[PDB]
Amino acid sequence: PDYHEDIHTYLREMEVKCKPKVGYMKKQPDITNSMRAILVDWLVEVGEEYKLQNETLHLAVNYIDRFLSSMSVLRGKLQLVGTAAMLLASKFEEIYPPEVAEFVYITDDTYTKKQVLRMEHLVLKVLTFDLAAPTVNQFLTQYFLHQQPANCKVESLAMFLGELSLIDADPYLKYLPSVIAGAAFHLALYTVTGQSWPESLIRKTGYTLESLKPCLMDLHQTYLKAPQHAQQSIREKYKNSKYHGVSLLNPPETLNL
Amino acid sequence: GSMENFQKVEKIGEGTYGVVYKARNKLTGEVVALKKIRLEGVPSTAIREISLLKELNHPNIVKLLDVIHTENKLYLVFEFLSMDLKDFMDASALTGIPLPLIKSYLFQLLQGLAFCHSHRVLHRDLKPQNLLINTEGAIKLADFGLARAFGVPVRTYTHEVVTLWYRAPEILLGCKYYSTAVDIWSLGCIFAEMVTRRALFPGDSEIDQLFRIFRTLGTPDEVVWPGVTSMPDYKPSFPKWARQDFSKVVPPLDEDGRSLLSQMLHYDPNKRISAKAALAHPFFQDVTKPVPHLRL
Ligand SMILES: Nc1ncnc2c1ncn2[C@@H]1O[C@H](COP(=O)(O)OP(=O)(O)OP(=O)(O)O)[C@@H](O)[C@H]1O
Ligand SMILES: [Mg+2]
Repeated sequence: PDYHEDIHTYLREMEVKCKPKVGYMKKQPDITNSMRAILVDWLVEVGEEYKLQNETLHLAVNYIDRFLSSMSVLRGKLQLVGTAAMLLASKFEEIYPPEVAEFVYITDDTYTKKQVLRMEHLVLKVLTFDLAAPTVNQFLTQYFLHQQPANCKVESLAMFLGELSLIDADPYLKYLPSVIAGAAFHLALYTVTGQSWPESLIRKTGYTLESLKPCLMDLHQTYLKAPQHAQQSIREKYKNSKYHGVSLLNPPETLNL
Repeated sequence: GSMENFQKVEKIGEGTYGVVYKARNKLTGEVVALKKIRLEGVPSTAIREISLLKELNHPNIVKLLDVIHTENKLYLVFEFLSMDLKDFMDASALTGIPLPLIKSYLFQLLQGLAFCHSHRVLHRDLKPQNLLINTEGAIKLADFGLARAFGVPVRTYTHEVVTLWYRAPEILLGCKYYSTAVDIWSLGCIFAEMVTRRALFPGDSEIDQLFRIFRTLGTPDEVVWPGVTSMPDYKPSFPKWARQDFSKVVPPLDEDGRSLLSQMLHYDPNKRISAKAALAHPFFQDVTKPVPHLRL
């Protein structure tokens, strides 16, 4: 209402300030995009197991990427970073976060409670306690208000596509959350209803299909290739009636862009 | 920023985390408030308080100056303010509070709150004990331990919220969604309390709270608040109190003050005035910022 525009403007400012370093993986001696993809897929599973909000998943990924933007991490410790990130995101975002004991349990006893808690402190120090990061999800829910009329399949499909983007650092680290959300919303709208990025959102965001095209071309390929991806937890998650079974929908063969 | 530079002066309050201390920076002379955390890991309340205060730099929001760590302690270093509004109202027991100061404080509280809301923060514990005043006439929102960053549109958040006397009817009736309007309700209760120096709705239970509100503003029906009779905790057996003369709610208020209070206490959160809109209310046409009339 009175604050929708102010909040959008503020989130557009903060997503630039909260953006991880695009080239960080090249600077990591021991970890790879593939290892990151495995971790994020596991976080999706953890989110499923404990019925966490999508927003929590998106925050944890932001924390991890920001952390890895300045901290070298060995492959054996990557899951510890992810576990602490998810614990922090849950404390920030959830009404009822899982207990620390529960995070210790889902590492399959790889780490101790002390390690998890010490890692929590380290992540907070590295991120300088700056946890209120904008996410793809936060932009998506704003964009959804521009539907004519509202369509649950569009919303769930946009969320699915936004989540798929979390898995693959190449190429998605180069795009801002507001842009990924724009691409996801357009692609979902087009798949379900045949409609396109609405003019009301051009007025809100300043983005056009032209400006969204590079991200949209990438997202379309990710969508087309999703059944073949090594990581499948997101596809499995979005089979659920909670998300209207949207991972069952067929992607469009072409976009006309 | 390290603990060796601070000299503790005296206890100035109690919260979660525990006791709050006044301290002095030995090198700069700056007087600060120190909030100490004993180290389930870092408390969610602390995580939210720190993360949100770091974004919220505004003259009417208490300033978080530093966070000092250790393995086992976490200190939050805040700007020091001399008194809270509750203690100020108690000090004004027989003088009353000058209208120019009530007006100034409300205007400043609305400014701080508008800033919070425009930065997607809900405070959720606005009460006089959490509003701090200084010797230069400022009032500032404090204690963000119960705050949260919200989304557009909101989803369902914690149902505990807001200390009972200041709790909005949409929380009391169990609505799945609440948003910025909950903070405006609290400020409306605080506005009334500045004028009368007694809580507007001093309930002891959720139902007592609701009935106190209903006896003051009338029991809401579908015309005044569409959807109310279908809310989870609405009961058809609720007494249907008439709405009294609104001028009797806070008798000293004049036309403009009454108008503003009535808009802050609208039942329907949609209709309830925003902090941003309230800044332009004619009640503030002559607003100034004088110092408090009493030694703090
Ligand atoms: N920056 C500050 N300067 C001066 N006093 C402060 C400051 N911060 C907090 N206090 C004092 O501490 C008191 C309570 O702390 P706070 O409101 O932060 O936590 P709380 O959990 O709400 O406490 P309680 O639950 O007892 O009301 C306030 O009434 C205030 O007088
Ligand atoms: Mg590498």
